[PDB]
Amino acid sequence: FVEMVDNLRGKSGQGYYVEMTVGSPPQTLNILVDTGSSNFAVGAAPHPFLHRYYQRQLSSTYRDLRKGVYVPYTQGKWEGELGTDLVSIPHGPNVTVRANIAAITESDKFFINGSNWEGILGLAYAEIARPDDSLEPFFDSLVKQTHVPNLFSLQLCGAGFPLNQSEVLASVGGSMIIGGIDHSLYTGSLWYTPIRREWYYEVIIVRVEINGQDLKMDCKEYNYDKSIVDSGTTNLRLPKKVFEAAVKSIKAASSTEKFPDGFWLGEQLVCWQAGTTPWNIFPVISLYLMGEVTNQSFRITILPQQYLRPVEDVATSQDDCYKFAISQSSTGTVMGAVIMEGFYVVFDRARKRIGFAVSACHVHDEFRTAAVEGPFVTLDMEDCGYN
Amino acid sequence: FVEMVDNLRGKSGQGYYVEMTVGSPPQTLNILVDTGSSNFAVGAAPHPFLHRYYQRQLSSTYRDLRKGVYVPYTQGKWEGELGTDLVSIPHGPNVTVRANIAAITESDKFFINGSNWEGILGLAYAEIARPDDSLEPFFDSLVKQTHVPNLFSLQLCGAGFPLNQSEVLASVGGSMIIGGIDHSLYTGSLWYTPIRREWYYEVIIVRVEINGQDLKMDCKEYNYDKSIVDSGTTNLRLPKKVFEAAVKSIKAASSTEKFPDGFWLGEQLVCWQAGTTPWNIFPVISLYLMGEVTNQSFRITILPQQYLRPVEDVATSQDDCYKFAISQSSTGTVMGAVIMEGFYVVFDRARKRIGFAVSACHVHDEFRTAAVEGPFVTLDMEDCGYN
Ligand SMILES: CCCCN(CCCC)C(=O)n1cc(C(=O)N[C@@H](Cc2ccccc2)[C@H](O)CNCc2cccc(OC)c2)c2ccccc21
Ligand SMILES: CCCCN(CCCC)C(=O)n1cc(C(=O)N[C@@H](Cc2ccccc2)[C@H](O)CNCc2cccc(OC)c2)c2ccccc21
Repeated sequence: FVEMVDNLRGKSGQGYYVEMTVGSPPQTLNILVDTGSSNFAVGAAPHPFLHRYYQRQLSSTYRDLRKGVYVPYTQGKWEGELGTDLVSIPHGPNVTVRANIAAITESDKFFINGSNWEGILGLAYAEIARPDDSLEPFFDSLVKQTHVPNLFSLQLCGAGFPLNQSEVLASVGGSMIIGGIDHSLYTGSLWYTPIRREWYYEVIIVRVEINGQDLKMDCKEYNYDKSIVDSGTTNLRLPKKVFEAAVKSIKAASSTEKFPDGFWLGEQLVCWQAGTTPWNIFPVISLYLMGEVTNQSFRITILPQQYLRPVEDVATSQDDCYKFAISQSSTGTVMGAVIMEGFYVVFDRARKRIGFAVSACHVHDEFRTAAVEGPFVTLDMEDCGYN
Repeated sequence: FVEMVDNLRGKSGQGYYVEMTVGSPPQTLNILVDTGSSNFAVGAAPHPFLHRYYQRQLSSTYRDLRKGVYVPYTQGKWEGELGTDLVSIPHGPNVTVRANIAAITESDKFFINGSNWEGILGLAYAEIARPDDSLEPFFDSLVKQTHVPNLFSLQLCGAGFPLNQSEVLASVGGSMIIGGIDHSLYTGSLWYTPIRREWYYEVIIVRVEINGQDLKMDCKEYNYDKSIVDSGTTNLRLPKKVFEAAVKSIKAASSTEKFPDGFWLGEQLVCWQAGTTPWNIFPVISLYLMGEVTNQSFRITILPQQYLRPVEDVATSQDDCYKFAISQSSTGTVMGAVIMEGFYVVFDRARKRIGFAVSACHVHDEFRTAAVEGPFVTLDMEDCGYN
């Protein structure tokens, strides 16, 4: 799938996007890849943060569905006007699809200045599409209309350091492989966890460790009220009780150096003299995921190089600065971009499962690496899902 | 080397021993395998803790050297009379060696009640032999007088639970392979560290981690005043300053449970309800060793299953009990039997190097194993050796 390798750009703090064309003649637009939603939507009117937008009047193939749409996310919201049009992915499969598009006319805290994207590709299922599940999501339209296999995979590549505006524009941010799996994008074995339900890409976490030490909570707490894989969110997000336990444990493991509460709240930077970030004092985090095989599970292990998010030192120093990229959630677990950056993630819709492998572009040091390991057969399991 | 596999019995707390015969006709004795000394010595007079001893007057091949010898160890001492005799290892190479033998006539806190051994095989070099370096150690005599390659390897197998008298006699304690390497005794790769100087089996430790966290001391402190591989000592022994830093870090990592001072002093047991030992709260310990290749190193990693030594309860019960098998040293680092139990150790005298690989018989759990891993290149390791 060489043609699709390196087709993504961006970073965890602002999102990863793919180039698309909409309309006739083709209007080129950069589109955020979002596994956490199901609407395909584009800026359709001038906006301070957009350098371009969808011009419906200029497309001969535009079809007006004569219907409004409102989409509130956990963060940000927009409203628009529904329609269909011809859509392609220049560095995806050689196909053109007629797909639903929400033309965004109003928005609040949705578009991000300097992110270089103008729309969003919701890759999850119809169940969570707005206004309702009759609005067929882009990926469903793609599979139905073409011969593309019903799956995709994502390699999100974090740099491990801050990238400026021109650097983000000039670098490869990863790969979206539409209709397949590329073996150059990972190392070792691909382990699969079942998609619990086809709405979000929902999964079940059966155990959590901090440096090998069991959080020791009822596994239901890890999936309260769901656990999702979500490329349109920066952080790992955890239910209140899990978050407090994880933070307490991470503070304890890294207790040789003390940090502001603002840091653990994910808002304040911590900085170290150039090169001196003490990675070794911060623990690894293992999330155990339900296996395909009964009574079986595997684990994914992430480093502080994943959960400490590199940010710019704007001061007159050469310091290396980071934000704590774990946050509290009131809507269940969210495995956001900083986690996905550790792994090659296969969204095997056909077989209703999600694959994880160590990413060929994950950030690490010579002492530790991210890992995907199994099987584990002694885990108290079965009822870890929430109802 | 099928004939030599499973030729050891014993336990870390009392020592691992091999069967030998001395004299003509052969007198069968059990002999402690000791990489930490260089004198071959046997009980040669009645002692409360010996069920058998060397009777020189019944050996037609006995030669009396008319010279006394006194050997003080870190713990225990003995005095005896020097001579030579024919020696064999029934479950070793098919050879007969004429070797020096100290006939022990007086001892103090050396022989161990219920250990089932009656002498000691010092496997280290002449430099540390008593009365002096002209008393050729057994292994040297073996190599000189036979075609046996100048190499031996040890797999010490800890049970992971306590062994009563009956069990330890009926249980296999591991393997001493004389003249080679058995590939069935380890998994993964064998990694080699240089023998710094042929006296003890002296090595150089460049870095110490507790759960991936650097102890952060100058590497000289790890090797003050030497670091040795020593099967004739139960515990990992550490220089005062390293021991204090290690214990503080082990305490911190395991702080969810609190233990008496006497536990950390290695003096008193801690007990848990049967099967509930919380392995996961205790950290792993990695020791990085100097590689053969310049500015390159590797690491060996042990579990609490190695550094917590299983012991019988003082008030017999079904509880699982352990002592902390790490002690303070004033004579440098000692990699004792509890460390060696994690690994297949190759004493490659011919190439002046020691090989480590994960032991096929090491105690672990479903979540963690002992490891031998490398290479590592970012480590500053210049004056790590002490002079
Ligand atoms: C790409 C990373 C950019 C950084 N960013 C935005 C800026 C924050 C200052 C950020 O990290 N966050 C992005 C969040 C978020 O809500 N993202 C949604 C998509 C999106 C992408 C880009 C911008 C806005 C939104 C996603 O679809 C929700 N999935 C579950 C869901 C929930 C409800 C309805 C629904 O369906 C209609 C699906 C978010 C949440 C909490 C904290 C930080 C968050
Ligand atoms: C299998 C161990 C059973 C338990 N045991 C004994 C009972 C403790 C109360 C125990 O753990 N310890 C055994 C120690 C020890 O000194 N062992 C020597 C051999 C031996 C085997 C069996 C019995 C006694 C002795 C070894 O040769 C020293 N090497 C360096 C060295 C030093 C000096 C001279 C020298 O050469 C002339 C070599 C020891 C030391 C400190 C703590 C615990 C120790």
